[PDB]
Amino acid sequence: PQITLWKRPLVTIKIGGQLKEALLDTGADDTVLEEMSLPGRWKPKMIGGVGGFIKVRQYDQILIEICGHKAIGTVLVGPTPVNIIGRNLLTQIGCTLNF
Amino acid sequence: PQITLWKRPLVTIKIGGQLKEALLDTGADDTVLEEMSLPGRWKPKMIGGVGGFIKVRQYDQILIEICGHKAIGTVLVGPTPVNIIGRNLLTQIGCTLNF
Ligand SMILES: CCC[C@@]1(CCc2ccccc2)CC(O)=C([C@H](CC)c2cccc(NS(=O)(=O)c3ccc(C(F)(F)F)cn3)c2)C(=O)O1
Ligand SMILES: [Cl-]
Ligand SMILES: [Cl-]
Repeated sequence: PQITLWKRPLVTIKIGGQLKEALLDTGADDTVLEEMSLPGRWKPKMIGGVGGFIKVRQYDQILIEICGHKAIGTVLVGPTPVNIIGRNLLTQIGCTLNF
Repeated sequence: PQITLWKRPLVTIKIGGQLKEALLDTGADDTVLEEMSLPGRWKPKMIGGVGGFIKVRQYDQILIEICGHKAIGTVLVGPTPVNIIGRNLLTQIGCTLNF
Protein backbone atom coordinates (compact mmCIF):
# COMPACT_ATOMS: atom_id res chain seq x y z
CA PRO A 1 0.00 0.00 0.00
CA GLN A 2 0.76 3.71 0.00
CA ILE A 3 0.11 5.33 3.37
CA THR A 4 -0.26 9.09 3.55
CA LEU A 5 0.41 10.98 6.78
CA TRP A 6 -2.63 13.21 7.29
CA LYS A 7 -3.59 10.85 10.16
CA ARG A 8 -1.45 8.61 12.38
CA PRO A 9 -0.21 5.58 10.37
CA LEU A 10 -1.99 3.06 12.58
CA VAL A 11 -2.27 -0.50 11.31
CA THR A 12 -3.38 -3.85 12.60
CA ILE A 13 -0.66 -6.26 13.74
CA LYS A 14 -1.00 -9.90 14.79
CA ILE A 15 1.24 -11.34 17.48
CA GLY A 16 0.60 -14.44 19.60
CA GLY A 17 -2.65 -15.07 17.69
CA GLN A 18 -4.07 -11.70 18.79
CA LEU A 19 -4.74 -8.48 16.92
CA LYS A 20 -3.37 -5.15 18.15
CA GLU A 21 -3.18 -1.61 16.75
CA ALA A 22 0.33 -0.23 16.16
CA LEU A 23 2.03 2.89 14.79
CA LEU A 24 4.40 2.70 11.80
CA ASP A 25 7.29 4.80 13.06
CA THR A 26 10.26 5.59 10.82
CA GLY A 27 11.89 7.50 13.75
CA ALA A 28 12.12 4.34 15.86
CA ASP A 29 15.13 2.05 15.50
CA ASP A 30 13.25 -0.72 17.26
CA THR A 31 9.78 -2.14 17.70
CA VAL A 32 8.30 -1.54 21.14
CA LEU A 33 4.97 -2.93 22.33
CA GLU A 34 2.89 -2.11 25.40
CA GLU A 35 3.07 -4.56 28.34
CA MET A 36 2.15 -8.05 27.30
CA SER A 37 3.37 -11.60 27.65
CA LEU A 38 5.64 -13.32 25.14
CA PRO A 39 7.22 -16.77 25.22
CA GLY A 40 10.90 -17.58 25.64
CA ARG A 41 13.84 -15.87 27.25
CA TRP A 42 14.32 -12.11 27.34
CA LYS A 43 17.25 -9.75 27.83
CA PRO A 44 17.33 -6.20 29.23
CA LYS A 45 17.52 -3.04 27.12
CA MET A 46 17.30 0.68 27.80
CA ILE A 47 15.91 2.77 24.93
CA GLY A 48 15.40 6.52 24.42
CA GLY A 49 12.32 8.39 23.23
CA VAL A 50 11.31 12.04 22.95
CA GLY A 51 10.69 12.18 26.74
CA GLY A 52 13.72 10.24 28.05
CA PHE A 53 14.69 6.61 28.63
CA ILE A 54 12.67 3.49 29.43
CA LYS A 55 13.60 -0.05 30.45
CA VAL A 56 12.22 -2.77 28.19
CA ARG A 57 12.34 -6.55 27.81
CA GLN A 58 13.93 -7.78 24.58
CA TYR A 59 12.47 -10.86 22.89
CA ASP A 60 14.18 -12.19 19.74
CA GLN A 61 12.87 -14.05 16.68
CA ILE A 62 9.20 -13.30 17.36
CA LEU A 63 6.56 -13.92 14.67
CA ILE A 64 4.57 -10.76 13.98
CA GLU A 65 2.28 -9.83 11.10
CA ILE A 66 2.13 -6.15 10.15
CA CYS A 67 -0.68 -5.07 7.80
CA GLY A 68 -0.82 -8.72 6.65
CA HIS A 69 2.94 -8.87 5.98
CA LYS A 70 4.83 -11.57 7.92
CA ALA A 71 7.96 -10.62 9.87
CA ILE A 72 10.11 -12.50 12.37
CA GLY A 73 12.34 -10.37 14.55
CA THR A 74 13.09 -8.54 17.74
CA VAL A 75 10.21 -7.15 19.80
CA LEU A 76 10.77 -4.96 22.88
CA VAL A 77 8.10 -4.84 25.60
CA GLY A 78 7.70 -2.00 28.13
CA PRO A 79 6.01 1.28 29.15
CA THR A 80 5.52 2.82 25.74
CA PRO A 81 2.41 5.02 25.21
CA VAL A 82 1.43 3.15 21.99
CA ASN A 83 2.55 0.02 20.15
CA ILE A 84 5.36 1.15 17.84
CA ILE A 85 6.67 -0.65 14.73
CA GLY A 86 10.23 0.53 14.14
CA ARG A 87 12.79 0.18 11.38
CA ASN A 88 13.89 -3.34 12.32
CA LEU A 89 10.49 -4.63 11.15
CA LEU A 90 9.65 -1.89 8.63
CA THR A 91 12.65 -3.08 6.59
CA GLN A 92 11.38 -6.70 6.82
CA ILE A 93 8.12 -5.72 5.15
CA GLY A 94 9.84 -3.62 2.45
CA CYS A 95 8.82 -0.17 3.69
CA THR A 96 10.29 3.00 2.22
CA LEU A 97 9.66 6.75 2.53
CA ASN A 98 8.84 8.53 -0.74
CA PHE A 99 8.42 12.15 -1.80
CA PRO B 1 13.60 10.53 -3.33
CA GLN B 2 12.98 6.95 -2.21
CA ILE B 3 14.49 6.61 1.25
CA THR B 4 15.15 3.13 2.62
CA LEU B 5 15.09 2.33 6.34
CA TRP B 6 18.30 0.34 6.85
CA LYS B 7 19.57 3.40 8.78
CA ARG B 8 17.88 6.38 10.48
CA PRO B 9 16.23 8.59 7.82
CA LEU B 10 18.19 11.75 8.54
CA VAL B 11 17.97 14.68 6.13
CA THR B 12 19.07 18.29 5.90
CA ILE B 13 16.55 20.98 6.79
CA LYS B 14 16.72 24.76 6.47
CA ILE B 15 14.98 26.78 9.18
CA GLY B 16 15.47 30.22 10.75
CA GLY B 17 18.49 30.80 8.51
CA GLN B 18 20.18 27.61 9.75
CA LEU B 19 21.03 24.23 8.19
CA LYS B 20 20.31 21.27 10.50
CA GLU B 21 20.08 17.45 10.46
CA ALA B 22 16.63 16.06 11.28
CA LEU B 23 14.89 12.68 11.50
CA LEU B 24 11.89 11.94 9.24
CA ASP B 25 9.47 10.45 11.77
CA THR B 26 6.12 9.11 10.61
CA GLY B 27 5.28 8.27 14.23
CA ALA B 28 5.45 11.90 15.43
CA ASP B 29 2.33 14.10 15.19
CA ASP B 30 4.50 17.20 15.53
CA THR B 31 7.88 18.60 14.50
CA VAL B 32 10.20 19.15 17.46
CA LEU B 33 13.68 20.67 17.25
CA GLU B 34 16.48 21.02 19.79
CA GLU B 35 16.94 24.41 21.45
CA MET B 36 17.19 27.28 18.98
CA SER B 37 15.86 30.79 18.44
CA LEU B 38 12.86 31.36 16.19
CA PRO B 39 11.13 34.62 15.30
CA GLY B 40 7.66 35.67 16.42
CA ARG B 41 5.17 34.61 19.08
CA TRP B 42 5.25 31.31 20.97
CA LYS B 43 3.33 29.54 23.73
CA PRO B 44 4.21 26.64 26.04
CA LYS B 45 3.12 23.08 25.24
CA MET B 46 3.59 19.59 26.72
CA ILE B 47 4.21 16.78 24.27
CA GLY B 48 4.40 13.13 25.24
CA GLY B 49 6.01 10.09 23.70
CA VAL B 50 8.31 7.25 24.71
CA GLY B 51 9.89 8.21 28.04
CA GLY B 52 7.08 10.58 28.89
CA PHE B 53 6.45 14.29 28.41
CA ILE B 54 8.65 17.29 27.67
CA LYS B 55 7.79 20.98 27.79
CA VAL B 56 8.40 22.81 24.53
CA ARG B 57 7.81 26.24 22.95
CA GLN B 58 5.24 26.23 20.14
CA TYR B 59 5.96 28.59 17.19
CA ASP B 60 3.29 28.76 14.50
CA GLN B 61 3.54 29.63 10.80
CA ILE B 62 7.27 28.91 10.46
CA LEU B 63 8.83 28.48 7.03
CA ILE B 64 10.98 25.39 6.56
CA GLU B 65 12.72 23.50 3.76
CA ILE B 66 13.02 19.73 4.15
CA CYS B 67 15.31 17.79 1.84
CA GLY B 68 14.78 20.54 -0.78
CA HIS B 69 11.00 20.85 -0.35
CA LYS B 70 9.34 24.03 1.01
CA ALA B 71 6.59 24.03 3.62
CA ILE B 72 5.12 26.08 6.45
CA GLY B 73 3.83 24.84 9.78
CA THR B 74 4.10 24.72 13.53
CA VAL B 75 7.56 23.98 14.91
CA LEU B 76 8.09 23.02 18.54
CA VAL B 77 11.42 23.72 20.27
CA GLY B 78 12.66 21.95 23.39
CA PRO B 79 14.78 19.18 24.96
CA THR B 80 14.25 16.52 22.32
CA PRO B 81 17.27 14.16 21.97
CA VAL B 82 17.23 14.58 18.16
CA ASN B 83 15.58 17.00 15.68
CA ILE B 84 12.35 15.36 14.52
CA ILE B 85 10.26 16.14 11.43
CA GLY B 86 6.70 15.03 12.20
CA ARG B 87 3.58 14.44 10.17
CA ASN B 88 2.48 18.06 10.26
CA LEU B 89 5.33 18.83 7.84
CA LEU B 90 5.79 15.43 6.18
CA THR B 91 2.36 15.74 4.61
CA GLN B 92 3.27 19.12 3.09
CA ILE B 93 6.29 17.74 1.24
CA GLY B 94 4.20 14.82 -0.09
CA CYS B 95 5.91 12.16 2.03
CA THR B 96 4.31 8.70 2.06
CA LEU B 97 5.09 5.22 3.42
CA ASN B 98 5.17 2.51 0.77
CA PHE B 99 5.33 -1.27 0.88
C1 LIG C 1 10.60 3.91 20.56
C2 LIG C 1 11.07 5.35 20.57
C3 LIG C 1 10.54 6.09 19.34
C4 LIG C 1 11.00 7.55 19.23
C5 LIG C 1 12.52 7.67 19.12
C6 LIG C 1 13.05 9.11 19.10
C7 LIG C 1 14.56 9.07 19.07
C8 LIG C 1 15.22 8.83 17.86
C9 LIG C 1 16.61 8.78 17.81
C10 LIG C 1 17.35 8.98 18.97
C11 LIG C 1 16.70 9.23 20.19
C12 LIG C 1 15.31 9.27 20.24
C13 LIG C 1 10.33 8.17 18.00
C14 LIG C 1 8.90 8.63 18.22
O1 LIG C 1 8.14 8.72 17.13
C15 LIG C 1 8.43 8.96 19.45
C16 LIG C 1 7.03 9.51 19.73
C17 LIG C 1 5.90 8.83 18.94
C18 LIG C 1 5.70 7.36 19.27
C19 LIG C 1 7.01 11.01 19.55
C20 LIG C 1 7.97 11.69 18.80
C21 LIG C 1 7.92 13.07 18.67
C22 LIG C 1 6.91 13.80 19.28
C23 LIG C 1 5.93 13.15 20.02
N1 LIG C 1 4.94 13.89 20.62
S1 LIG C 1 3.53 14.17 19.87
O2 LIG C 1 2.72 15.04 20.71
O3 LIG C 1 3.85 14.70 18.56
C24 LIG C 1 2.88 12.69 19.75
C25 LIG C 1 2.23 12.10 20.85
C26 LIG C 1 1.73 10.80 20.74
C27 LIG C 1 1.86 10.09 19.53
C28 LIG C 1 1.36 8.68 19.39
F1 LIG C 1 1.09 8.33 18.14
F2 LIG C 1 2.37 7.90 19.78
F3 LIG C 1 0.33 8.43 20.16
C29 LIG C 1 2.53 10.72 18.48
N2 LIG C 1 3.02 11.97 18.60
C30 LIG C 1 5.99 11.76 20.16
C31 LIG C 1 9.33 8.85 20.60
O4 LIG C 1 9.07 9.22 21.72
O5 LIG C 1 10.64 8.27 20.42
CL1 LIG D 1 14.92 -7.62 14.26
CL1 LIG E 1 1.29 22.62 11.38
